[PDB]
Amino acid sequence: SVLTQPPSLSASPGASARLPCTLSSDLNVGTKNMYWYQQKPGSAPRLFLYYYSDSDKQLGPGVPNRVSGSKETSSNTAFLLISGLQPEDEADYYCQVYDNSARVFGGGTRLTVLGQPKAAPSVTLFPPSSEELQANKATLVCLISDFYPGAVEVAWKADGSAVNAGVETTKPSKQSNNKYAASSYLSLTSDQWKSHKSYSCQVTHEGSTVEKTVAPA
Amino acid sequence: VQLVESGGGLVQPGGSLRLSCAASGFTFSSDGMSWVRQAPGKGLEWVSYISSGGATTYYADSVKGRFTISRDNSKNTLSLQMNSLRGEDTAVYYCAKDITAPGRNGLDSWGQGVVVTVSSASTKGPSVFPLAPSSRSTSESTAALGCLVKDYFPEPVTVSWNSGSLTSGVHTFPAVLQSSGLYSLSSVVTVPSSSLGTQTYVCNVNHKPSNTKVDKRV
Amino acid sequence: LTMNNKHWLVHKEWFHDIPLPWHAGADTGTPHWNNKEALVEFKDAHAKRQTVVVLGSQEGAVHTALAGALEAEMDGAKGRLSSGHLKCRLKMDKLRLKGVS
Amino acid sequence: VVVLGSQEGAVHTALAGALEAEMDGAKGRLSSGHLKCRLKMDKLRLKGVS
Repeated sequence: SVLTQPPSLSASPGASARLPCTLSSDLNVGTKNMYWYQQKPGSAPRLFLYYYSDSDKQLGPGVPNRVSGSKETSSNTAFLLISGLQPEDEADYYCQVYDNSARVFGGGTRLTVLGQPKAAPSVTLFPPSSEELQANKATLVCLISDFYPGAVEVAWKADGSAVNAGVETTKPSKQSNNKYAASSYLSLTSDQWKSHKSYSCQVTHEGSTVEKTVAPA
Repeated sequence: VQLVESGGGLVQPGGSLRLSCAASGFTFSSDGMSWVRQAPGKGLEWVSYISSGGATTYYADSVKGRFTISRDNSKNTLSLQMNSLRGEDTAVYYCAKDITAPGRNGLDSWGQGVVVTVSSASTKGPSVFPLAPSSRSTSESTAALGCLVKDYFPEPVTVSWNSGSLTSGVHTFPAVLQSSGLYSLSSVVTVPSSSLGTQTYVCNVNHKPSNTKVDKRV
Repeated sequence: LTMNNKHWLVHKEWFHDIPLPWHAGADTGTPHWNNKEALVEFKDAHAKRQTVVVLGSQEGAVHTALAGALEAEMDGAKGRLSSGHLKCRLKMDKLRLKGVS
Repeated sequence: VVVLGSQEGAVHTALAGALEAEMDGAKGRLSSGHLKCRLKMDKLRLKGVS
């Protein structure tokens, strides 16, 4: 049983927001109770919407009429709907289901009520310095600042082959000018660092990728 | 309705913690209850459920055999005793009403949660290294240099630049928490390229919990 | 925690907040119990008399509360827990084979 | 194999909340009301008019 949600979505107020929740073939959306939970930064999750059908539903305490739900059986997907969006609606939203003692949560959608012209991320990639290489280690730092809704994906590369080891990336973080910042770290040894001719930090945001490279030369 | 959690804190792989939830504002003895986790920066994960009377208990397979849920309806207290703690159990633990109705369920109300941290290392100082440009993009002679602060245990690390002389263009970033159990942090400043040969660039790192003051020739 | 030939390993904050009568140390004759109200209740006072009864055994209550705890035993006046996870690192340099000749 | 022990305290805490009452002997005395009565005092005469 897997519930799949997009990591982040973004829209402006007055919009009819649509947040999907695809159910794995394990379940059938038309036969399920749908529980949506809202969580804003610094607060606990709140029961946002119960939905089984248009005739069987109940809004959370203090949740406005603009909130609704729906289902589509062809894609086995449930939807959270927000008529006439507003800044207050900016939060994270999680779908949930019951299945034989198991309460299964989706990955969670981070909804961004758009407040800003979607900003271009500014990236910089640093190589290992000298003093640390003589300590037999080599750590590459990739730093991302001043970007639009706090959701980026970073992929590390080396000589064309994607690496998936020694990688740790910070979560996005709001800073001074209400924009977001993050940082990804690639930890290797000195011989690992020299083994490859070229490394690259590959950050994607809203389907457009920025990529910076660094070389031991 | 108020759900107040407690009994958590810093633990080390192995061992046991016991989380407790005091309930008020509603008839506690009539509702099912469940614990739900949220790791730092991650989503929600159901832990275990207990019925109103306590006859039926449920556990996620990621916790089966290690956790056990208890109830005390006369005192309005919910318990979750966790044994053989692993690093996977590092999360915020929420106490929530897991209601049962005629064909309707849900986590009606949530508590503010309590932090549980599983970690192996004890206390550790950082090692500071520079981050020179070595490339010159010359977009209005704007060159960016910094310093990385690697592998320190307690999160408080204060970073200055040129002993407070450098304030314009300073950017200190939030830290990572590595699988080694330690934190790493970086700080970068953007500087005119006309100063590469004139202005001496210096980063000032202070790690108070371990009494380290490291100033590196960035 | 030793109940009656049943033994457990118990956390301190939960043990301090057990709502039952208690006395701190060992005995030297007539220990002084506190919060004796925990196992005795008065009911339905009528103008010259109030009935008072004991609550009964709290065996099942605490045994249910201890569900999932680390268990243990005691005998010989010092025997104790059944738990493992012993990380060892051992060297066999001085360990020779017998009968190679 | 072992016995669990007395469940007196378990049930006594479980019955906390309902309406209950005692007996002695062999006659169940309950404590609850709602007795809707209708009475006629037609032949209820006095004692002291004279």
